[PDB]
Amino acid sequence: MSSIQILSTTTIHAPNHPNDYSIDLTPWDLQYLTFGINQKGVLYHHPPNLDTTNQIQHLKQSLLSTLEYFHPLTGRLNVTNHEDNTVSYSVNCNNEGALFIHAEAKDISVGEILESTYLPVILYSFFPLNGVKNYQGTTKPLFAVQVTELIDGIFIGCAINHSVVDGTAFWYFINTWAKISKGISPVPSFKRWFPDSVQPPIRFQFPKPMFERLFHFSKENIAKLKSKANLEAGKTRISSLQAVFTHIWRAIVRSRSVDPQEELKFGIDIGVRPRLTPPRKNDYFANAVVECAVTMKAGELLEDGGLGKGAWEMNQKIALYNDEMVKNLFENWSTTPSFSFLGSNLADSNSVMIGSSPWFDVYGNDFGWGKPVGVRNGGTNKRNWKVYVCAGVEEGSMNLEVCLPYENLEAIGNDSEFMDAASG
Ligand SMILES: [Mg+2]
Ligand SMILES: [Mg+2]
Repeated sequence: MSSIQILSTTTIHAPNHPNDYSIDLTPWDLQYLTFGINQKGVLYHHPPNLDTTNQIQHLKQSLLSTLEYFHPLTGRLNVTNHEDNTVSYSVNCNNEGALFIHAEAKDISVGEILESTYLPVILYSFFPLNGVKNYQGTTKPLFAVQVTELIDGIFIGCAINHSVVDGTAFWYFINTWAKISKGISPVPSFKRWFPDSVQPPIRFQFPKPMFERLFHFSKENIAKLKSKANLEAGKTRISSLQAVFTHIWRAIVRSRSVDPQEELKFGIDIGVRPRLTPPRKNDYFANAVVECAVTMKAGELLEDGGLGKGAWEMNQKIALYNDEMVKNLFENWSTTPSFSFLGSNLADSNSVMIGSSPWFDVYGNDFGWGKPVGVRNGGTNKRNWKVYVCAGVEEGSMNLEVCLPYENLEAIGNDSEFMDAASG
């Protein structure tokens, strides 16, 4: 039986922190107040020859210098009640503190995590601040790192309040922390983007078991799926990612053996950084993401050519999200607030959600002992019928974390059509 023990829990602060100051939140941040905390982690193998002397200490000290540039990670959220029955939220850069947890897991190895068909559930215990919802950030920490020691490696799992960063900002922080630990770079910015049509203090009103399998998509197989989708749909602008999304969508829906006339939903995150008044990079340390939903009937998706039809439907639905579509969602949010909710582990669902991105630099995170051999999103926001996409080790490849009931994943694993362009 895999188990985990906490070796030490300590509070950490940003060094050379100024006086207290506040940061205002956009609806991109506020929409996640009901969501679990954002969680991402990286797995490292320790070959017998590797020298890991002083590792935990160098990881912590390099983390302290990284926090010098990310003051909000040690603050707390600040809710301001309004006599309007409404609320507003800010980030108070407190230097109040973040968590640094040193832990150890027994009877679980790097190799087991890599080779097991289904993720050992103990790995979810590698992430700190589990279960926490993001509105609890007024008193609970906004940031925590857990370094868990395995018999043949370590796992570094982070948790950052999802109303503070999205995944793009999240992996920018990890990238930076790993740069510093290896042996500076431009300075990010937490100042939020506001159109002049909205005054910052935004006010609003408030409110079967899961298995996980990792399916690999080689560079070559992605190009195959991109071609097939464009060919079948008679198009050229169906992206690599849209073709993968539709390929896994077909496998999941096939495994449900549902009715061909069933109305389906496929939810995607739309990075909106290349649509701001001045464009920004992952240097923009905040949320800049909108949720879009692609609709389709099950028979349309599963019929021959449905790879092309589903992908083109994704293509066209995304295309609707230009600068003016996003600007109006932003300003209309106060009026009609939208929130990401968790829900629980349904035995069956017409909706599939996908998150993360293959453009995150997930393997370029050498702390001084090597690049990671694995990447995982945390378990707090994982439910059945959710998928997370990251790049794989191989250049141009992708890995899909697919969270579903055991028998669905088994079916998908036996699906001749799906496994023709996927392994694992
Ligand atoms: Mg836990
Ligand atoms: Mg990449």
